[PDB]
Amino acid sequence: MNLINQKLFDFECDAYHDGEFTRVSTEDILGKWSIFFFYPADFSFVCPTELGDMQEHYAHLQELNCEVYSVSEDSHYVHKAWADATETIGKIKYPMLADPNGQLARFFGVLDEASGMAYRASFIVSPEGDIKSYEINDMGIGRNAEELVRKLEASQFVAEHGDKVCP
Amino acid sequence: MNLINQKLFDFECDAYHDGEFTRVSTEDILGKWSIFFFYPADFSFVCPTELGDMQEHYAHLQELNCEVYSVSEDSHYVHKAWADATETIGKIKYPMLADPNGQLARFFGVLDEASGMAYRASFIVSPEGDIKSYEINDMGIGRNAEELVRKLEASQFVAEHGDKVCP
Amino acid sequence: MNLINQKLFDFECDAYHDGEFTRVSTEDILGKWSIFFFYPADFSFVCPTELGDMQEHYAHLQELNCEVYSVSEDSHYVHKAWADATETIGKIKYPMLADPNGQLARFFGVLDEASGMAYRASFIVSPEGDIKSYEINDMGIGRNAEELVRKLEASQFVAEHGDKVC
Amino acid sequence: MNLINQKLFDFECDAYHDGEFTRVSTEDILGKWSIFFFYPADFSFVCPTELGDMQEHYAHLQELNCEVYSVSEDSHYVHKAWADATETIGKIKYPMLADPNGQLARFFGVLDEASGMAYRASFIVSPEGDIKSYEINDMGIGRNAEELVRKLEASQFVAEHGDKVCP
Amino acid sequence: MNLINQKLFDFECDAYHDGEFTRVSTEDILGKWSIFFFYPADFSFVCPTELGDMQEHYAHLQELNCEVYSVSEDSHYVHKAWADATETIGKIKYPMLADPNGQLARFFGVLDEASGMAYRASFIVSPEGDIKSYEINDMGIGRNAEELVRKLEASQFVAEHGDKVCP
Amino acid sequence: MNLINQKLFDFECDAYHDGEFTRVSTEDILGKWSIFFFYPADFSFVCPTELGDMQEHYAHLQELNCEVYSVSEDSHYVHKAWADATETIGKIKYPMLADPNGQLARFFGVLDEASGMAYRASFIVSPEGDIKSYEINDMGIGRNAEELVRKLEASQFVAEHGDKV
Amino acid sequence: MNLINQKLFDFECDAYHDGEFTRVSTEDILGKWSIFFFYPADFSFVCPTELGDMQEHYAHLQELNCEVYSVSEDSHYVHKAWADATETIGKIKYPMLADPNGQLARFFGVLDEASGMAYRASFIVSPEGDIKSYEINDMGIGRNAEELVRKLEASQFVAEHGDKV
Amino acid sequence: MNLINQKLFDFECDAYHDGEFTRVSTEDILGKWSIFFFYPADFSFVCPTELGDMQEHYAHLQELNCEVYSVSEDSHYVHKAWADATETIGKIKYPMLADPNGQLARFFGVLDEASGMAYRASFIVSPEGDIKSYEINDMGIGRNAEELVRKLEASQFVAEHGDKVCP
Amino acid sequence: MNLINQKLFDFECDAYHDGEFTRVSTEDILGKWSIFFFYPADFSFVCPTELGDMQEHYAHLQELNCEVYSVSEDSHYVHKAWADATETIGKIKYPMLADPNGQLARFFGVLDEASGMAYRASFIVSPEGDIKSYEINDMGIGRNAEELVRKLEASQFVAEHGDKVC
Amino acid sequence: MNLINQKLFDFECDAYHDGEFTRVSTEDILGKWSIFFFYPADFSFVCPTELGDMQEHYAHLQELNCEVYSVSEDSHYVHKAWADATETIGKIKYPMLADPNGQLARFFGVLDEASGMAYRASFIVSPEGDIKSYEINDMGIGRNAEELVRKLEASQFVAEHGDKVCP
Repeated sequence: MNLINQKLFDFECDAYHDGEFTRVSTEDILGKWSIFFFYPADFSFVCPTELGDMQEHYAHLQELNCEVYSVSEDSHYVHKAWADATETIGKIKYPMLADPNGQLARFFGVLDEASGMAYRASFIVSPEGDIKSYEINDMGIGRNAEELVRKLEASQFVAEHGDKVCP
Repeated sequence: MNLINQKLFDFECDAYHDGEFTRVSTEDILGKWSIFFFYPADFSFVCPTELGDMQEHYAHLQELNCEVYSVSEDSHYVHKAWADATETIGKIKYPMLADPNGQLARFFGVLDEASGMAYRASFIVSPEGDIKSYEINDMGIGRNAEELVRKLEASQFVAEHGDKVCP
Repeated sequence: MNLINQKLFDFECDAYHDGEFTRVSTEDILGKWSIFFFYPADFSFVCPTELGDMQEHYAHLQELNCEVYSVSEDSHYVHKAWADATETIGKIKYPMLADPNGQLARFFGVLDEASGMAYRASFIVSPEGDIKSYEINDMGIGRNAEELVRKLEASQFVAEHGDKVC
Repeated sequence: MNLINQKLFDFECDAYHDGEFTRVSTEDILGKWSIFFFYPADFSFVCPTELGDMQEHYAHLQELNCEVYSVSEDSHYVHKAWADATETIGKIKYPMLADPNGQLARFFGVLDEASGMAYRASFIVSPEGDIKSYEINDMGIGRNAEELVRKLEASQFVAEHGDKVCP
Repeated sequence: MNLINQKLFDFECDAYHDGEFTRVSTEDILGKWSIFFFYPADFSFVCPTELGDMQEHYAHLQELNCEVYSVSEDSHYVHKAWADATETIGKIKYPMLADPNGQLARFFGVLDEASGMAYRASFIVSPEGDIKSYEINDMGIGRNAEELVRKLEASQFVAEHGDKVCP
Repeated sequence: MNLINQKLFDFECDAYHDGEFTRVSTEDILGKWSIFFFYPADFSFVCPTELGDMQEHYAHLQELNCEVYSVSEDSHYVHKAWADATETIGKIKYPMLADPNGQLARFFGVLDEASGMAYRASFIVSPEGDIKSYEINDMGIGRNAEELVRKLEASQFVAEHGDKV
Repeated sequence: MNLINQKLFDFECDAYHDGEFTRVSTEDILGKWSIFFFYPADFSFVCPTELGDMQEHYAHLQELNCEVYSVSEDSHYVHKAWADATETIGKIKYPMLADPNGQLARFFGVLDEASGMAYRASFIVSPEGDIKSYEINDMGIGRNAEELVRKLEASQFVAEHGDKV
Repeated sequence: MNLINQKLFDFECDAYHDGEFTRVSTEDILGKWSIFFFYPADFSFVCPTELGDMQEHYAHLQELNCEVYSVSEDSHYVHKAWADATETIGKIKYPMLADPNGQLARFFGVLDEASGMAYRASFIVSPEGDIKSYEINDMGIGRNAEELVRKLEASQFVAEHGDKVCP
Repeated sequence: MNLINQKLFDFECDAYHDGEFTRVSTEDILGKWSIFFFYPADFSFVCPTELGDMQEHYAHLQELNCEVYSVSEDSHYVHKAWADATETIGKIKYPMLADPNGQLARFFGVLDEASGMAYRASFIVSPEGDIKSYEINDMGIGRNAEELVRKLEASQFVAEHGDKVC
Repeated sequence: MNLINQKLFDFECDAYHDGEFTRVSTEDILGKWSIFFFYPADFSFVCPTELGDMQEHYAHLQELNCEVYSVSEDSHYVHKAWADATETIGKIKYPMLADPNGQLARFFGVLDEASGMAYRASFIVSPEGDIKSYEINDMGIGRNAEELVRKLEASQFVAEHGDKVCP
């Protein structure tokens, strides 16, 4: 009942990336580290703050050879309008994945079947596609981007050196 | 494999109606005739024209004791923004049902599991909750509101008089 | 649950077509646009007007490269008799499929098991056999032949200009 | 795999009887002897001399307390038109049952699934409902009405004669 | 439920034929037309007029290239003894198949499991082995040998000029 | 699958008994010792010898409070015919049960499915319905009535005498 | 469940045979007529009489090309002990098969699950392995060796003489 | 797989006890401590020193309120004969349970299905019927009666002062 | 697949708590906020710092009406020994649950069957027993006790002001 | 339901052996006699005199070509700490296997699922891998190392002596 050391399934979906639409697949994720950033709904109040704080640390994540994929059950059409409507989302340089069919949310197991929306979940995945650490929060419980960056550095530190030791 | 004379299941969902949110359920539909108007996606190009033409005939449908429920796999949050963004949607006086979990689309059987979006489907339902006639079109094949009004009048004509005859 | 982008199954079928019996199969239907016009029963009062309306629009559908196939649970024998009895049916030029098996009605999912008669349903099908746009009416609710033509014109337009790119 | 001494299932069907449509059920059939006369198709290029032959002896069967029920997969609508077209069926006085849903044909096990038409089958049923003797022929192999009358007369002969019948 | 156009299964069985015992198989039946004449019991208090009546028409059935096969759940020992006891059975020239294991009666669906005896049934079968027409009568309801000949002639003339009646 | 100390199942069947047809049921058999004497077919060569040899010991079996029931897959009509056609069979006084539906043969597990004929099997059964001792022989292997009478006496002796050495 | 004309299954087992232990298998039994003589328990009262009565007819059975195999759920160790403890059992010359695992009793369907003891059952088996004729008796019902010898002679007579009347 | 703290199933069986036959049941075993001493065969060429050795310690086991139950797949007839043949078995005063039906051996899981004999196994059981400790040895691997007594004393002193070692 | 808004199952459990053995059950856990702090193994180098960090924040979590429950697959005997051996563990005031059954690890879905050891996971649970917010780290990736406190503070805030109405 | 003459399944586990961690597998175990010594828990308030008693006789077992493998559900980490804490385990020279995932305990069927701890169980296994004799005790019922040595000595005695052993 956990996804630690589980490979990403084969998938393809629409995305929104720097003012235009693209098609992201499993092949595009391999090679770099990756953070899947699930969130409940577009045109919401709490979500923009979480996405906006992930943008601030996106350059630092880029520096650590890590891509960011924000995921919602909204379509790629809706993401574009959300970027136009709110300046916080317009500042987002990372790719915003669309998941209307729910393949991702169901694979990662973060879909609320009643609401039809993804939980506030985050997943750190290695370049080989293995899930290394993750977090699930219920709606209303906001996240901390700094901690999410720390986990990635911590996991990269263990990936490079086989035998970790305390100071 | 058809829904003629099938009762509506018990359900409850969020809606967008005259600039504010409400909760529509199966009880709210009973008593009047009803047209469920499924469409693929908000912030789209073809959809507004179909919804805008349903608005033009909404007063005439109101006159025939019939409510209109537009359905999409988008959230009620997204419908509000779509009304603000585009004047055609802002003119819509009828309730726009949200179906992110897909309960409606799956019940009526109009969900494309690949796309995660509803087909261009329309359903005419009697006041007792029985499905009387319906239409499913694939994406890109637009609808005609006039024909959809004709079917409702035609079905109401048969509902009132038990033995129909040709001229 | 819906039938969109489902291909026609393999089937053979007896039909009355323009004063003569023939055998239609899936191969004869493929290669050109198809309209499947289901209707409840021969020798009824409400059916003739629908089938007649399609014949008025049939020559136009021939130009649009589309064949019409009327279908009901009656035998082919009954179609010939119905054509001889009434002028409306007698002028029908398109083929009249017979489905006493219910194989078509059941495939299209449009049979009323209680009555053993098909609903007033219309299916638009592409040359590849893919079901593209349809409607299902209860008994008593008639159809509008002009709408079928507009839907076929519309669904053809999309097929030419892939996925509504215009 | 035979129906001897099997009671009729409770059913209801439309019928053309004496220039008018009437519903027939087991209630109506029970209490009197009954012949169920199945045949392939109305408006057949094959001459319906079988139905005519049953009419010739129908008065005989009336006086033996036996009603005749012809059955095919055609509708009651098709029966009426057949009577109006040909004099042979026009003179039919016994009820003509319609079995478009296969209800009766399937119960008796006389439906050819491939053509959707009943075989040339005759069943003699008692007032109590028990099937006493029957006959099943392929399409093209015609029947003899006088033979059916003989079987009825014979089955009645035994029906009365309980005692001193190889007890 | 319906044995029309069903091929004869593979079997062998004992039989009494014109004073001696033989072994009849499915192979021996194919090539000519065949009438399977089932009956309930040898040494029956009910005089076997049915069997004697078939004998009167046997010479005629031979000229129509058809063999007669009487069938009963009695043994072949009993068939011979029954012929030696009564003239009617002593004049029988067609083979009398014994079915103590019930393989024929069960295949044709004519066995009464309670009594362990065959119903008064008659099956007409083609040279290819296809069952073309049949009748099943309750115990005590006699048959008409003439009518079986009529059915065979009808079946044969349809076989001679099949699928070409009224161009 | 030894079938010993299994109770006789509930049934009814037709029989030919001393120039008359009768309906024998389980309740008629119960209350007294019984021997079910299965045989393959009426109007055969070996069967009458065996059945005749049982009739010679029938009066003794009756004195020992035991009834005989001969059983085959032939009907009761055939039993009557075989009785007044053959002298040996006409002399028999015990009930000749018919088993055309094969209920007795199947329950005793003595039916040859190929033939649809019972094997040459003899079953001793107590008054309580309990199957006590039996034999099953192939076709062509004749039986000995004396031996069967001996086995009844042994069964009855054991029934009465408990704690015997 | 009549078991006639069923072939003997493939097995091996221990046995005590004339003052010595042996391993008997199916292949040793095949090629000649055989009688499997089941009995409930060693060191009992009725069993030795029956086994002794078989030894009196063993030389004849041997002349008729038939071997006897007595069988019980007792081990081969117990057979040896019973042989040199009892005079009747010491005199026996045929193989005494042991069936502690119950494979023979279960296959012949002759095991009483309550006791874990075989019934008094005798099975005649042809050289080809085919079970031809048998009897199954309850505990306390003794057998007759003469009758069993007669049934062998009958079985052998039928085997040779085809189309006999 | 593990019989620790499993209650004795309900059973009755024959047994040899000090010159006479008795009937031992589960009821008779409860109330006192119990040792079930399984062994492969009576009249074994392997001298039954194991059984004789248990007898030497029997008087001691009686004073510890424990009964000894030797178990074997041999009958009770054989138990008596084996006692009359050899002094070691003739000096046995504890009951010798016969298990020809294998119910005990199968329950304890000690039967060798191939040979049909019990392994050299010993089970210690409480007055409540709970299996407290046991051993299972292959054929040819002998046992030590002293060590079984040690196990019982250990089990009893734990039972006397249970769940209160080192407060 | 996730465990959000799933109630604690009924269970009993041995624990070492502040220099003494006790028996914790579901009833003792309910009625106040719970943090379940899973960790791989006693007598390891990476675990002490995490458990020690929680003890530093434990008094603050007591004020917030939240109890901490450390869990691993070790026995209760091993927890006492680990407390005696190292000072970091010796100062632990919160109860240390033992899970040699794996009943907790399996319920929380956080056991590594290969190693038979729990992942570095933290579960926040409400007084009603509903799981509210959690995280699952692979072996080797440590945690931040401050974040757990912020999440508990955050999840409590929502619980007071129903469904984020502020 | 017993393990006599069952081969060890192929496995691998961590172990504390002679002041260091080493992996152990069937490869390492095969080729020599083996004793698997299961015990409930490290750091038990119960004195581990059993492990000490095995060490006292370990040199004896070394010279009989037999390695000792102690097993519990504790980790290898816990074994090392137990050796550093108490002198009794500090003197242990034989390998101490760790079974935190229950792999070994479940195979031998000696795991108490309710406590998650192995019973006081001892298994004697041959160089070929076959389990020759074993012992299972409840918690609290202690063992005797000298008895285990005796069983090994006995099982080896038979192992060599193939011929003239009740063949």
